[PDB]
Amino acid sequence: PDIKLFGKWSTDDVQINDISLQDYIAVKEKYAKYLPHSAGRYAAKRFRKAQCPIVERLTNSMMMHGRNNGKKLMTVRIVKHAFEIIHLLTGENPLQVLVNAIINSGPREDSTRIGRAGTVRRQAVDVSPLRRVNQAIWLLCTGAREAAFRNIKTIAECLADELINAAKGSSNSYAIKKKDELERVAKSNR
Amino acid sequence: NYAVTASSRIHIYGRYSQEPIKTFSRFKDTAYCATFRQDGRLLVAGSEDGGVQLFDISGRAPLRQFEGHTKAVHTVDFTADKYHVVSGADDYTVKLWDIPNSKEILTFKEHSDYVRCGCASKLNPDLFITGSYDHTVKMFDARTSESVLSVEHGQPVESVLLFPSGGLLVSAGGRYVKVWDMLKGGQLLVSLKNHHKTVTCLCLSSSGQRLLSGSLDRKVKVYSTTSYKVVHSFDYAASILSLALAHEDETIVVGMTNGILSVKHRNYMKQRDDILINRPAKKHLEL
Amino acid sequence: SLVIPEKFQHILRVLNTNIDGRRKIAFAITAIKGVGRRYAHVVLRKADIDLTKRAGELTEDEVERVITIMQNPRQYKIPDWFLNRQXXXXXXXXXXXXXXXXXXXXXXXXXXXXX
Amino acid sequence: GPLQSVQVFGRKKTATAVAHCKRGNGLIKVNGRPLEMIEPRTLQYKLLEPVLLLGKERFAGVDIRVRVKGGGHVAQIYAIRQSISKALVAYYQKYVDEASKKEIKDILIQYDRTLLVADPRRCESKKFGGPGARAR
Amino acid sequence: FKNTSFIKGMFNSALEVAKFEGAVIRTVSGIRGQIKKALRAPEGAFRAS
Amino acid sequence: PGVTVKDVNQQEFVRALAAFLKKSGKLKVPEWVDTVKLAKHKELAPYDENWFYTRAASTARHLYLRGGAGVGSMTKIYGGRQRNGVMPSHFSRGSKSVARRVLQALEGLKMVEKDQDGGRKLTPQGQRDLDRIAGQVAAANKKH
Amino acid sequence: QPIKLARVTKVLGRTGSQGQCTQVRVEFMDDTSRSIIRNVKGPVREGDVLTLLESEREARRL
RNA sequence: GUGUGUACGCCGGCAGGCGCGAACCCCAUUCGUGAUGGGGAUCGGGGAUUAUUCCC
Ligand SMILES: [Mg+2]
Ligand SMILES: [Mg+2]
Ligand SMILES: [Mg+2]
Repeated sequence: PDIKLFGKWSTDDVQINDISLQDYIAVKEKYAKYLPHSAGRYAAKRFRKAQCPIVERLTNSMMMHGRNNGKKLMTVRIVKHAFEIIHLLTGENPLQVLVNAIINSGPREDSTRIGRAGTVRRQAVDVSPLRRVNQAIWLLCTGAREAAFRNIKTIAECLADELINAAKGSSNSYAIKKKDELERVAKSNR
Repeated sequence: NYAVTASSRIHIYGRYSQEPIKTFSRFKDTAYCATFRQDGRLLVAGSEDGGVQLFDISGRAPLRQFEGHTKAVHTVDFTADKYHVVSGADDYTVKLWDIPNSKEILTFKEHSDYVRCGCASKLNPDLFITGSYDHTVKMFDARTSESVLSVEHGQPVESVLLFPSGGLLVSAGGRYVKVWDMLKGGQLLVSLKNHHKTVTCLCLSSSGQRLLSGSLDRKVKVYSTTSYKVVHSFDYAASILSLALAHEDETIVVGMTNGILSVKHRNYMKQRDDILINRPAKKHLEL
Repeated sequence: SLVIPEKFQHILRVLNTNIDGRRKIAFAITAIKGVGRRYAHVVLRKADIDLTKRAGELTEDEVERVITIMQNPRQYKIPDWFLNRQXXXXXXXXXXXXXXXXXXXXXXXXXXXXX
Repeated sequence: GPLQSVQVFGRKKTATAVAHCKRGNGLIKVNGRPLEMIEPRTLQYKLLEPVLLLGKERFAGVDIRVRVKGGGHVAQIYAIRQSISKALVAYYQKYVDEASKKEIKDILIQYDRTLLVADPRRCESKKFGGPGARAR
Repeated sequence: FKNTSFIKGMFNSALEVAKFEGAVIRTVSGIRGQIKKALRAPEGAFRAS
Repeated sequence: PGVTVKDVNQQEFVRALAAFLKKSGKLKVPEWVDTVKLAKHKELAPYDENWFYTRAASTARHLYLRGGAGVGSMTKIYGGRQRNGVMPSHFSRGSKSVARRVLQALEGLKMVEKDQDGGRKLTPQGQRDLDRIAGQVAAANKKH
Repeated sequence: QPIKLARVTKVLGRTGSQGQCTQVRVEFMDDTSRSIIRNVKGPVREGDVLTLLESEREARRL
């Protein structure tokens, strides 16, 4: 048998173009699931959340702020609707769009901080792949959340546009601008 | 299901179902030209504000808004690839837009009055036809920035349609309905007048042979394409603004000047090795 | 071509109040101070108004009918417990003097406890 | 001759499900209702995981009825999945050859071990452990 | 509420109960109790164990 | 291959039964249906004009699944959460007068009869009618 | 300067002002048999792959 | 979460009176970026309980 997300999105055609992030994005045949709801314990041990499927990680990360705490079925419905909107607008596999958005939204170099009362001084450092994936997911979720706030537009629609813009690489998305600014700050003080 | 646009409400009705199955009402004034996509999932619309709006048939708010036009917009249509939109507005211009990128691809301005009837081609992407009240029908196509062929109609062009095979373009203005072939550019093959008022709308049957024309005179004419002569007529209570045909000829829908619209629904067997002997069938005589 | 569209009242004047024609009728007729959301709904139910249409598409006869039921609720079987019967009654409040006397008594009790 | 039937339990938090599997034509019912009528439907695929993993041909010869009681919605759904999977495995062990039970069991395990083995959650935290590492 | 009961009729104000907090009280049946605190909704009511 | 009520979708069966009761007629409708709200925790009257027919269909379905229920049981079934100002929310029961008149209207159609133990239950005529509506729902779903 | 990929051979320790950074030893995927010391932010373990925009900088340099 | 201490029937919008032996969640509906159908402070009128809380 073939396992398809939500019963309609295949995982065999999805491929990852970044060698570094291949071991930290769980979408392939062993991590293929019908739903992003498994009732697993992925925070029990360090590095274990790399084995969590990336759709479930996005679903967990969309349960904010506070007013959404503990409501996972609502978030599953939001993700399903966003994937449907992505497929309608673009016509490609929404899983590939999500993978591309996560690849593009991840910063490659950050800046470490040495700070006293007067001023804080600044140094450039590298970023591990796990933190890259975590920060990409966080930036995408934050961008969707801020886009949907106090606006006549469903959170699912804003999430779909955020993923589309991030996978496109356009600067219209929140995550791309944040990554570019962080990389510019890291570059400027090498 | 059929989408009926009326005043500021776009209503989606199912088969039978006198009450609308869905309603899009977020219009301050008189939405225009609701049209389905080839997948039946998205619909383009227009508004007197000037924005082109994409709607999901299960949502309540538009997915994409296009802000290029300055005045009211009356015609919108999809392309062969189900990802681009062609629009034309009352500021005498027609624009081509991209759906995922959410920006205008291209602009055309070659018309002198209200552009209020456009069509697109299923066979060839980027090939579309538009019509205005400046009596001309201009065909913008291919990959270029100027009209390749233009067509002159004697009266304001209410409707235009493209026949799929052979490239026959039918235009309806006043009483006249004119047929133009593309094998010879600007060739008026036939002009037909069988209505005694303005021909409002024109539709094509599921089979290519039948062609339907509705008009203000509360009568709908059915033509054969091979013969180009009348084959049937329909009579209605009010003037037909809109005419629509379902799959095959299952449902015929006409939308009127007034609120009401009319829907017109339609033991053991021989084995191979056995030798077959046929018995006579009894013939029945009349009384 | 001659196609005459239906007329739409952009503004309405009901009971010396300006009503916006672009609202739905149930919400639109709550601009009156006396009228709330429930009273609007019960009045429109009594005057058999379609609730899916804006205030602008209502005919003149429909508006006068709505005014007619709104002015005479008993004649059209609207119960008294639902009505806002505001009788002219503004009685003076004598609770302030009693509260001042109670405060004086409490001060006297505190003084007596001090002694 | 004698009737062939197996009854198995599935558990999740305070939710308990009892599943009976006998010879039949492929009917699966929960509390007298079909599988597709169980709410919430958002987790409906969670309730369909074993069949999709195994195919209709393996469920074609059995009838399964489930009675679930206690707990919440999600716990009840997980208990029903566990009961169905365990009931099918037990029926194939008892009345079908052991080999097919082996492939089906290994498939159910390699997808999700929760389908067959319940692991309840205990209290383990850093607070019980002393400060620092055990060594160095 | 089992041992605890709410008593009314002994006092007429919350100032009265405050003066007699901790006092020994009893029933006609002979069960012994103690005044604990004054309540709010009846003016003289109090809580006793 | 006999279709029962439990086989078909409950929400679709409720809509079908309500329309059947409205079309067939002979169902008594109280005069105050358009002036009342269904509970004290409701803020507005129901939007649907034919809430009584939907309530009657929903009440009959519950009696099929669990018979012997009375007015109080119907009140508890249709109860819900109540928000009260700056105070925390609490559970609130439904209106007894609405449920009682629904039960009396159902009894007039010879579908609901008094229970010997207490409350009300379904007539075998009513059980036949619900099974027939269940058969139509399943047949329509399979055809489409 | 072309982007480079590196593999983590040895995790050396926790450095930086507040201990937030990790000194590791990395070797290039090119067949140049080179190895340097880098600072990494975030949880990093053995076998990870790092993307270096500029591969000439050394973490411990005068 | 059993110390001898309410299920059901009728009437009424409700609050109740009269007799007798779960929220959250999920599907759909209306609204709409406007201090707005968000929020319910303050204020006016009416009704039940034995001055008191509740209901419109
Ligand atoms: Mg909802
Ligand atoms: Mg306000
Ligand atoms: Mg308000």
